[PDB]
Amino acid sequence: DTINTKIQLVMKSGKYVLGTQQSLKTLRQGRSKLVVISANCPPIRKAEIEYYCTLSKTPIHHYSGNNLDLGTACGRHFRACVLSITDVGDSDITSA
Amino acid sequence: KFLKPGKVVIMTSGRYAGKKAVIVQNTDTRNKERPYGHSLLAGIKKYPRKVVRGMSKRSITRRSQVGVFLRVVNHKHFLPTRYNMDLSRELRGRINVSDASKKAKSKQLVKRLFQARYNAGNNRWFFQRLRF
Amino acid sequence: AKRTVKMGVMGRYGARYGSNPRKRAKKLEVSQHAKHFCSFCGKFAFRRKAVGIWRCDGCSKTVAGGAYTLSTPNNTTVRSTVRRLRELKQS
Amino acid sequence: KALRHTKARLAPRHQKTTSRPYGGVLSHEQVRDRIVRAFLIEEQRIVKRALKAHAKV
Amino acid sequence: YRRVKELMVAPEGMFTGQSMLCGVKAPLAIGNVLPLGQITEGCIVCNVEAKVGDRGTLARASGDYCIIISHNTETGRTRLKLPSGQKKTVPSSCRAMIGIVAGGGRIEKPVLKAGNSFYRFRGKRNCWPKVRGVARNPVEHPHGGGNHQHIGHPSTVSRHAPPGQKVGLIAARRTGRIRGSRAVR
RNA sequence: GUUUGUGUGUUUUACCGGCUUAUCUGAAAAGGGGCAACAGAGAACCUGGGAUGAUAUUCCAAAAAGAAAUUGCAUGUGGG
RNA sequence: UUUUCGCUUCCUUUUUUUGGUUGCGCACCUACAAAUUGCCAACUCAGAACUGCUUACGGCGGGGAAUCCAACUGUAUAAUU
RNA sequence: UGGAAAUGCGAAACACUUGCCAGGUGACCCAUCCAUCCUCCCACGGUGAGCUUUCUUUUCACCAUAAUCCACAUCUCCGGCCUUGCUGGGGCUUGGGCCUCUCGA
RNA sequence: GCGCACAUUCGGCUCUUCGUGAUGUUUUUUUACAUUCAUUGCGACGCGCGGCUUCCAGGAAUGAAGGAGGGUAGUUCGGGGGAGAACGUACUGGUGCGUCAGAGGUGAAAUUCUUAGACCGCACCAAGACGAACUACAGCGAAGGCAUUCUUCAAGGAUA
Repeated sequence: DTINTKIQLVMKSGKYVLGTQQSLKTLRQGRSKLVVISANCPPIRKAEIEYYCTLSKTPIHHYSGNNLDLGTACGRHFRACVLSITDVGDSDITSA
Repeated sequence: KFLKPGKVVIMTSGRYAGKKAVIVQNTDTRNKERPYGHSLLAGIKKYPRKVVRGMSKRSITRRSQVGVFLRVVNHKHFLPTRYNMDLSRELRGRINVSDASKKAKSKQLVKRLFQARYNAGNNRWFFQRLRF
Repeated sequence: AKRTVKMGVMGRYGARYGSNPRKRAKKLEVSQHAKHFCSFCGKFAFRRKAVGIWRCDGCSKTVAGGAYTLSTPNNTTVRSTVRRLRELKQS
Repeated sequence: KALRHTKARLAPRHQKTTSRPYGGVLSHEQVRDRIVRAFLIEEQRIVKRALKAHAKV
Repeated sequence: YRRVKELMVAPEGMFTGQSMLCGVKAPLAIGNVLPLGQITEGCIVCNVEAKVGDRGTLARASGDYCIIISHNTETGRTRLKLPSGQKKTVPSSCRAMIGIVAGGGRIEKPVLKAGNSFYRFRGKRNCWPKVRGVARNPVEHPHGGGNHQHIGHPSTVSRHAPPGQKVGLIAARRTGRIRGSRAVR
């Protein structure tokens, strides 16, 4: 759960971006504190993102699961790969 | 964030198919003046032609090139590299105005410059094809 | 506008060609045509062409995985089997 | 340009000229892709070598 | 570019053209090609050879795969189990591509109509509809005539039987309802 | 005289670029032979004609038939 | 109107940052009726009257109730079936 | 050889080679309606012919080929000098850019 | 009980200023010597005060929790279930020998097997099965039903 719950919390308080493009931007801008990935990756993106996330020294989390789950969890309802948590605060365990 | 001059990046589109560029100057943001964040880049269009052997009479100095160009370029359009060819000697004081002629002028120098780093220097890497 | 009480597609054959068959058949109509999950792209859109020839609409990926429905249990199982065994084989 | 087979003999190259390599036959996105894909992987390949290179010494 | 191709015979669903690097210096992806012997017992392979240098004679039909049931490491023979109640012992030598037919038989499906049967058989020489022996003109056939619908003599023949004298139910050790089981009890 | 600019010499040579004698290197299989389509695949003309007795997207030439299209190959000049 | 709409002036903080302030713009019919009306337009079906008298051109599936038989569609003895 | 880009050009010259080009380059069923082109009829006008006696708006006819450009004006700037630039259809495709749709739409 | 003489009462722990700039004093001392100490600066917390200044606010505003209900949270318990794997071991069938005048079954035998060779013994295999006594007015499970292991998975209860 943690990752989910922490994050669940993260959406709720936090700022995050879902949306790949966005993610990237976010990452770029640094405004992603953390990037989290689903297992549902078109791998390249994993890597791509990885370079960035790493570039940004951003957490990669492989949140180990799935498109839907990912959506569901973020309080959304469409097939989801990836998120970058820009800022949450209070989900500090996400910042852990 | 982590994009700064000298840093190498590879260009995608627009006459720069997978081509290598250095950040010269970042434009961290869109304005109306560029509705998109866009960095300013110095970059090379033209890789050189081969060193080997004894290669020709005079000799093949013909082949010995590097055609730069400078371009402002969507943030959305390069793959940045960890590498870096610092814009130190280069630019930190000697900026490139743009403009126009100034874009041209600097580029000329830059050609040479690039050739300096090139002329035997490090990161040979930088100045070449990736075999796609 | 009306959609029959119990046979779906079978309306085409009317009474012809018997109930038990209609049974047999009904089963496969449901399996084969259905839209079914994509792997990576994860939605269901893997549709049969030919004879169980399945490209994903929407990630444009084609999976060979046969017959009327794509990847049998056995295959999957197998897939685990290999998972395991190969895994063990390394492990 | 898009035509058909008898036409091309005719068909001008400068009308048959917007471009990037391997993609005089292409429009952006696929090409972007194929660049990208090499590039990264070939970093990780190098990285992989490099990983192993410290372990040795 | 410049590579080596990578498409042929169809087993399960990778999506095509793929970089399988082979022989035992294959890793063991499904479809990957490793020698069967050096594929571990109980593994499920598909298209194993037999001749060796045949690229899959056995299980060259839709659905299966076959299971290695034995290694004889002394000889380097292996006993593999043909899908059929039948073992074949081949050298453990043999190439094989990991896995199963992506395919898995349409055999299950209920076929339904003639038309279907028509499209069905077609890739080869024509062979169906099928009439029966009992009317097929006596002059060419064994089972014509009789002043009505029947069998003459036993359909159970010595295998050796002349052509024209050999059709049907060759030397059936038993026939009709399988009131029992074949092979081991 | 300089330096520079311009023009010229069958100058000379070095160097390119070309081109041919010329010399060496230098390709592998359902394809080591060749046919097989009067509808597939399928490479350049349109309309008009006080136009034939009976033919024509073929006959009408320069001007009022015209206007086309393509090939081949020249030629000079042009781009050079 | 404790936020990343933007800028100007001004004030405040060091600030020619912010923040407040001002002018204007940015998001927000909160401009909003009805859409009145203008125009042109269609033959379908329908409706109703009026009316009167005609198996009338044409073209137009018999039906029912059972028994035997073959599931069906398909197939065919050129030139009896 | 142009424009972040989608994407550019009198010529940005560059031919063999590619276990080269899932390169509609040949290349492909039917299938669906639908959409509309094409053509086509109707009919309005309007012409011209022809018709037409107790009655009428009757009849017919009324056209444009391949082959090629796409530069007119808006706007530039309505023409001093018109010089940025040459901006400028419809209506199907896709893409590209900005913004980033999430109370879900 | 309350206040009380001193923190030099048991006692707090920086409420024996704190932190840091640092300097100084220290100099076989708890080195250097921040706070204390001496020098002094800024910040300063504690604690106090001071200035307030500005803004802003509930107590109980919203009974009372069933030996009512519902959850929740904590070890855990059980042959609960469900996916796994591993096996023990037998029944066989089989093999592989060994041998051998009999086997075998039975109320009575009879049908069975027989010297290719029955049984038989042992080795071993194959196969499919089954979890044996353990293990019991004993557990778990809505009920049906539920007993190697581990591996799991998700579940349940009770108790707190």
